[PDB]
Amino acid sequence: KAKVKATLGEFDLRDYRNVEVLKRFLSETGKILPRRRTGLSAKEQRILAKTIKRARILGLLPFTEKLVRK
Amino acid sequence: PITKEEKQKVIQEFARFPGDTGSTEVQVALLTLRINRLSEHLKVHKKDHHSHRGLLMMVGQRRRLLRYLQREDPERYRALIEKLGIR
Amino acid sequence: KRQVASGRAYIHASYNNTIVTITDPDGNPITWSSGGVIGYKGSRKGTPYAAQLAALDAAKKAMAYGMQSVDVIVRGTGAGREQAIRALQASGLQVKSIVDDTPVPHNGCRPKKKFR
Amino acid sequence: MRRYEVNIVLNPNLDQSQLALEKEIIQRALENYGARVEKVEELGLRRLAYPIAKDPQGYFLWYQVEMPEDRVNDLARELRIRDNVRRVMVVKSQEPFLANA
RNA sequence: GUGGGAGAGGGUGGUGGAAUUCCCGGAGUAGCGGUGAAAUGCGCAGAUACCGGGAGGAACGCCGAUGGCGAAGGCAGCCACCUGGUCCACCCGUGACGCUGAGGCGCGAAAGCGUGGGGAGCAAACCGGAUUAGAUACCCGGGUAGUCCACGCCCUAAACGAUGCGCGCUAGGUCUCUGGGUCUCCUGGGGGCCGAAGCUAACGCGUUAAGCGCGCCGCCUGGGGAGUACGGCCGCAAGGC
Ligand SMILES: [Mg+2]
Ligand SMILES: [Mg+2]
Ligand SMILES: [Mg+2]
Ligand SMILES: [Mg+2]
Ligand SMILES: [Mg+2]
Ligand SMILES: [Mg+2]
Ligand SMILES: [Mg+2]
Ligand SMILES: [Mg+2]
Ligand SMILES: [Mg+2]
Ligand SMILES: [Mg+2]
Ligand SMILES: [Mg+2]
Ligand SMILES: [Mg+2]
Ligand SMILES: [Mg+2]
Ligand SMILES: [Mg+2]
Ligand SMILES: [Mg+2]
Ligand SMILES: [Mg+2]
Ligand SMILES: [Mg+2]
Ligand SMILES: [Mg+2]
Ligand SMILES: [Mg+2]
Ligand SMILES: [Mg+2]
Ligand SMILES: [Mg+2]
Ligand SMILES: [Mg+2]
Ligand SMILES: [Mg+2]
Ligand SMILES: [Mg+2]
Ligand SMILES: [Mg+2]
Ligand SMILES: [Mg+2]
Ligand SMILES: [Mg+2]
Ligand SMILES: [Mg+2]
Ligand SMILES: [Mg+2]
Ligand SMILES: [Mg+2]
Ligand SMILES: [Mg+2]
Ligand SMILES: [Mg+2]
Ligand SMILES: [Mg+2]
Ligand SMILES: [Mg+2]
Ligand SMILES: [Mg+2]
Ligand SMILES: [Mg+2]
Ligand SMILES: [Mg+2]
Ligand SMILES: [Mg+2]
Repeated sequence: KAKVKATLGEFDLRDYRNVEVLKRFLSETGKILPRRRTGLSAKEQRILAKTIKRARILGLLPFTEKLVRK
Repeated sequence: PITKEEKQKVIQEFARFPGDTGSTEVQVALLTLRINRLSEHLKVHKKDHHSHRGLLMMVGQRRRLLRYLQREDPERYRALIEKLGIR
Repeated sequence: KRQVASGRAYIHASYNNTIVTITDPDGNPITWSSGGVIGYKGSRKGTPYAAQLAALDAAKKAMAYGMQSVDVIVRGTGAGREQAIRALQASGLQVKSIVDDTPVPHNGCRPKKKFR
Repeated sequence: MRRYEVNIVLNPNLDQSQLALEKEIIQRALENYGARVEKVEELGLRRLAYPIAKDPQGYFLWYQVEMPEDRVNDLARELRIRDNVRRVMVVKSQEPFLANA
């Protein structure tokens, strides 16, 4: 495996309107990924959170999805 | 809020001489500005306790600067007081 | 006699029982089955075997009802939540996509003292 | 005054009578509440994650503004009363915090 | 003072999704539920499982941490506004303005009281089913206060770091949050863990002291009787000091 930010360009961590990127921070289901897999740091992750939830309200990133296989 | 304009107008108003930021007179006036603000906050918003505690501490501060002035210049303290509405 | 071809199957599973419900591609049910459906009575109901039998029964049912290819959705947890899945697999219905839908909430309701 | 970003998501099934009309009443609420406009971007028709007002998609708008702070909440009262607009989100701007930088 | 910074610190309006319940509709039978097993209970007036729509209340998954903020109690969706505290850098301003703080005054989980709302889930009392020699309990099915909101009381607690506040001093190593740096590292400021010297009856503590000191407040003087009695104050009461 590898972290998220390990492949990514310089990008606004506060910009909600950009889905293409934020998407890379969710799981197979809606759940925001943990530090371990997002390779961020405190202030980082903590920002990403609010960024994301802001986008969820604007109906871009999902509050949840379903899980294939199982 | 309060902006650097509101600040400066006050400071420059109470300056003992040009440039003084920290003298007693100035700190007391500045204080008093922020005091009277918080008064109007807790005029509505009475359910806000923690801001209130902050304002207690604030008045205890200005009172202590005044006790300093009075034991030091009786006059400057009188002028300060009458100028600001206090007592 | 709706003669329904390809369709969807809900497997609900709790620790106390299992229930399959076969339904049409937009969600209105067709047949259903459970541990009580087939002969089982008590605790015996939430065994995996009964889950096997349940699935199979609802499979035979839906097939004589004209079913062929099935998309499964699973809600819940308990023994033979998986056996119903292994059952539907080998049933003769064809398994399209198994999904897991188990609803979890965002903390709304204060759970029963048994569950806290 | 301060600087805000107003998001609007409204129903995709409109035509140009209706599009004109809603955009104008947006203008009206800004003029009335005193919000000068820095930029605007119309993102347009985009596929949401979850249905809003039973609708599988949405029509998106973004207005960077400045305005008197204390009326921003009433500004949103008005923008929300509008029936064909199903989300309003107004937020004060932030400096562009970066990462991987 | 100026310039930056972090935060579930507080208050007010607003709004977003998951879930539970409930009502409307569709489709569909004979059970569902629940337990060690069971029964009560609900279901042919059609439940359960499924799909669409509506109403309402409460709480905010993932992020979330061995994390943060707060004087304490305590604080967690998102937005906005009103506001408190705190930290770093600059070394600019006042020039001892300091520390502590008997009494007073205000805040103070939960439960509890009052008047008025509200009610989804939960749930003392209660009503039933069981289990046991018996069940006044654990387990099950219902359920009222209450839990939520507004205003006013109550003022307790393992209100716990069982460690009162302030300052100076006394090896390090390591993990972490948040500032500033010429950013392998250095430097403030919080949070943990090992451990110098030292301390301790031991356990342990050890620059977040329980070490070495100074100031100030609180408090202790065998166990039971007893946080009882009496008196006083406070409280609508419950009861508190
Ligand atoms: Mg059972
Ligand atoms: Mg609308
Ligand atoms: Mg400042
Ligand atoms: Mg907060
Ligand atoms: Mg708040
Ligand atoms: Mg709902
Ligand atoms: Mg019905
Ligand atoms: Mg009956
Ligand atoms: Mg009957
Ligand atoms: Mg529904
Ligand atoms: Mg109701
Ligand atoms: Mg967690
Ligand atoms: Mg605590
Ligand atoms: Mg602030
Ligand atoms: Mg100097
Ligand atoms: Mg001098
Ligand atoms: Mg002197
Ligand atoms: Mg209290
Ligand atoms: Mg209470
Ligand atoms: Mg009451
Ligand atoms: Mg109940
Ligand atoms: Mg009995
Ligand atoms: Mg019970
Ligand atoms: Mg003791
Ligand atoms: Mg001592
Ligand atoms: Mg702290
Ligand atoms: Mg440290
Ligand atoms: Mg340390
Ligand atoms: Mg140690
Ligand atoms: Mg030693
Ligand atoms: Mg020993
Ligand atoms: Mg020290
Ligand atoms: Mg010390
Ligand atoms: Mg004695
Ligand atoms: Mg007592
Ligand atoms: Mg006496
Ligand atoms: Mg009396
Ligand atoms: Mg008592």
